[PDB]
Amino acid sequence: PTETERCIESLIAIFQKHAGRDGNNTKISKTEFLIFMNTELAAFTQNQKDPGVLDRMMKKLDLDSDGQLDFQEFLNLIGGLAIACHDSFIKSTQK
Amino acid sequence: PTETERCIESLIAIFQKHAGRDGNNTKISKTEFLIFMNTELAAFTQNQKDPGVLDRMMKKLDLDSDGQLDFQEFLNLIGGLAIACHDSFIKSTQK
Amino acid sequence: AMVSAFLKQAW
Amino acid sequence: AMVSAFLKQAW
Ligand SMILES: [Ca+2]
Ligand SMILES: [Ca+2]
Ligand SMILES: [Ca+2]
Ligand SMILES: [Ca+2]
Repeated sequence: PTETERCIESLIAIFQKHAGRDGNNTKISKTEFLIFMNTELAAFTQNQKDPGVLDRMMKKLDLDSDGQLDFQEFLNLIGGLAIACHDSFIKSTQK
Repeated sequence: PTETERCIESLIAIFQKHAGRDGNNTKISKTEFLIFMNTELAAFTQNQKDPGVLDRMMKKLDLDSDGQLDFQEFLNLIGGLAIACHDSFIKSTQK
Repeated sequence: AMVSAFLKQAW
Repeated sequence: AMVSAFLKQAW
C-alpha cells in the first residue's frame, strides 16, 4: 500500500475505533469525540484550557445537527486541521 | 505522534512532494495530478481504462477552475475516496 | 490494505 | 512531528 492508501485506511480505522465504543459504530458521540480529542489530538487539546471549546467545535462540526459526528463530519475536522497546518508550513517557508 | 497526527502530516507531505515537481509547490497541475493518480492511487487508476476519466475527475475537483488543484481541493479527493471506502466497509459488515 | 482492494472494485 | 507542534501553537 502507498502512503496515501495507508492514510485513507488509518482514517477509517481511527474513526471506527473511536466510533465503536458505544452501540453505534457509525457515529462519534460527544463523549467519544471528547476521548478522541484528548487522546489522538491531545497536543492541540491540552493547549486550550477552556472546556467550552470542544463543545463549540462539536456544534460547528455537527452539520446535520443530530448531536453526533458521522464519518464525513469527522473528515471535515481532519481536513480543517491539515489545512491550517499546511497554511502555517507555507507561511513559515515562503516568508 | 499519534496515528491521526502522522496521517495529517503524511497528507501534507504527499501533497508537497507531488505539487513540487514544477515551479509552483502550492498547486498540483494536471501533469502532476496524472503522476500522483498513476503512482499513489495506481490501484484505482489502473482499473479504469478510459483516459478521459482523470480529465473528468480533475475538472470536478478544480472548484475555482484555475486548472490546478490546491491543497484543499486535493483533500476533497482524499476525503471522497475515504468516504466511498468507509461506505463499502459498512455495506459489507452490516449486511 | 482494504482500501487498495476497494479502489480496485469501486470505479 | 511538525503537526503536533503546529497544533500546540495554533488554537
Ligand atoms: Ca458511537
Ligand atoms: Ca451529525
Ligand atoms: Ca506544482
Ligand atoms: Ca483549483
